[PDB]
Amino acid sequence: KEMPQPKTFGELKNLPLLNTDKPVQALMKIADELGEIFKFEAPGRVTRYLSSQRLIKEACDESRFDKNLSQALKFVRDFFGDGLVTSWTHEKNWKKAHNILLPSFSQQAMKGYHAMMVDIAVQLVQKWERLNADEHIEVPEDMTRLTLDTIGLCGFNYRFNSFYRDQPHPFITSMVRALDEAMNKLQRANPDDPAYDENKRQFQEDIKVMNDLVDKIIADRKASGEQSDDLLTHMLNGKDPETGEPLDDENIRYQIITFLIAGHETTSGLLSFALYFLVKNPHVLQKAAEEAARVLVDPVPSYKQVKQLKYVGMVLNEALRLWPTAPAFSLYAKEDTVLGGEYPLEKGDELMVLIPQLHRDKTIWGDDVEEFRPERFENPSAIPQHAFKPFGNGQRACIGQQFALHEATLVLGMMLKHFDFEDHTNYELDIKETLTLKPEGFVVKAKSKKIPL
Ligand code: HEM
Ligand SMILES: Cc1c(C)c2c(c(C)c1O)CC[C@](C)(COc1ccc(C[C@H]3SC(=O)NC3=O)cc1)O2
Repeated sequence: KEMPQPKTFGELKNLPLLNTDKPVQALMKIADELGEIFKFEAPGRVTRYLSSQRLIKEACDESRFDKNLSQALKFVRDFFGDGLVTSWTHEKNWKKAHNILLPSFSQQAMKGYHAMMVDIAVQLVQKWERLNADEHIEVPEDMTRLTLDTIGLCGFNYRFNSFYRDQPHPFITSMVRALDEAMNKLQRANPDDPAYDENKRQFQEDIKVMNDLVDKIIADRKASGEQSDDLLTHMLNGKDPETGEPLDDENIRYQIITFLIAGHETTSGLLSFALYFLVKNPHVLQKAAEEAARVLVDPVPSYKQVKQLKYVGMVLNEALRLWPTAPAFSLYAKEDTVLGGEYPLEKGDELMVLIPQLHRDKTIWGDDVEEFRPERFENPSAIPQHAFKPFGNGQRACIGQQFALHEATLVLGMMLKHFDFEDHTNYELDIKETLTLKPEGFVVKAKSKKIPL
C-alpha cells in the first residue's frame, strides 16, 4: 500500500507546509486530510505520523519498536543531555538513572510529597483570595508558578518562590525561549544562516540561566543541615548495583534540569486546559465543584481525600484526551518490518505518534470526540483499550505520571472548593506551542467562597 504524503517543494521537501508557531496543530490538519498515517520529509530526515489506534497499538509493541530520539528530543538534548527524557533506551545512563530514581515515585514517596504539594497549593489559593475586585487571574502563568514550585520543593527542597514574583520566574523565561528555539529549529531550512546567530547566542544564554539555577540547588543541598530523602538525594547517593558507582556529576545536572522542566511544564498545561474546559462547560464545573466540597471537608486536603476526587480525575483525563500537553512521542523500527500489514518499514524508520489524533479516533471513542465529556471515564466497561496515551508507552513511559495527576487533582480540587470562576472575557482557546501545548491569554476572575484555609 502506498504511503500518503503531502505536497513537496523541491529540495525543501514538506518543510514549507509548516512554517508556523503551531506545528502540531498544523500536523493534525494534515492527519485529518490524509488519514491514519502519512510520510513527512524535511531536508535530512523522514517521519511517518500515526493517528489511528490500530497503527499506534502496533507501534507500541516494544519487541518491534523502541523509543526514538526525534529531532525535537535531539535539540532539547542540548540542555537535557543524557537525562531520562533524552537518552536512548540502550544508552547506559538511561537504565542506570531509571533504576536509581524510580523509588522516588513509589506510593510511599508520593505520600511523603503530599504535605509539600499542599504548601504550594495553599500559596496559590492565598494569592487569589488576596486579589482586589478589579483584578483577574492569568491562568497558565499562575499554574506555572504552582507546578514549578511543587517540583522544586518536592524534588529538591528548593523554593523558587514564584508567588513572590509578579513576572515569570527567570528560569521559566529561559525555559520557554529554549523550548521555542528547539521547536523553531525543526522548521528552518538553513540553520547556519547568519540571521540565526542571535538565536544561537540567546539559546546558550538560556542554557546558562538553567545551569546557574542548578548550581544553587546543589549548593543549597550541600549546606543543608536537614536530612532529605527526595529525588535529589537519590540522584546523589543512589548506586548502580553492578559497578557500585553513582550517576556521574554531569548526568546529575542533566537530571535536575530534566525534572525541573519536564516535572512542571506539562502539568501546568494540564491544569490550564482543565480550567478552560470547566469554565466552558458549566454543568461539568458544578459537578466537579460539588465533589470538591463533598470530599475536601478539612482545612487542607489529605492524601486519601485527593484519591476520593474521582470526578476531578475524570475532568483531568478528559482534558488530557483532547489536548495532551506532551502531544507526541517517537519510535523507530528495531528491524525491517511491516506495519499494519500494509506499510513496509526499514530498520530505523521513525514513527511519530500524534497523541491528539489518537485521542480523536472515532472508531475508538465514538463520534463525539470533540465534546468535553468527563463521563467518558465514569463507566469502566465503556472506556477503550490501549487508546489513551498522554503519558507515553512501555518502559519509556512517564515516570512522574502519578506525581502529575496527584498534584493536579489536589490543586484543582482546592480551586473548586474555594472559588467560583468567571470566564469574564469569553476567552477563545489559543494554544501556544513550545513543543508542549498550553493555552495562552487565558484569563479568569475567581470569586472567593470565603472558606478558611
Ligand atoms: C501532564 C503531565 C505530564 C505528561 C503529560 C507527561 C508526558 C510524558 C510523556 C508522553 C513521556 C514520554 C516521552 C517519550 O516517549 O519520548 C514522558 C516521559 C517522562 N516524563 Fe513525563 N509527563 C508529565 C509530567 C511529568 C512529571 C511531573 C515528571 C517528573 C516530575 C515527568 C518525568 C518524566 C520522565 C523522567 C520521563 C522519561 C522517562 C524515561 O524515559 O526514562 N513527567 N512524560
Ligand atoms: C513531560 C514533558 C515532555 C514529555 C516533554 C517536554 C516537557 C516540558 C514535559 O514536561 C518538552 C518537550 C519534549 C522533550 C518533547 O516533546 C515533543 C513535542 C512534539 C514533538 C513533535 C515535533 S514533530 C514537529 O514537526 N513538531 C514537533 O513539535 C516531539 C517532541 O517533551
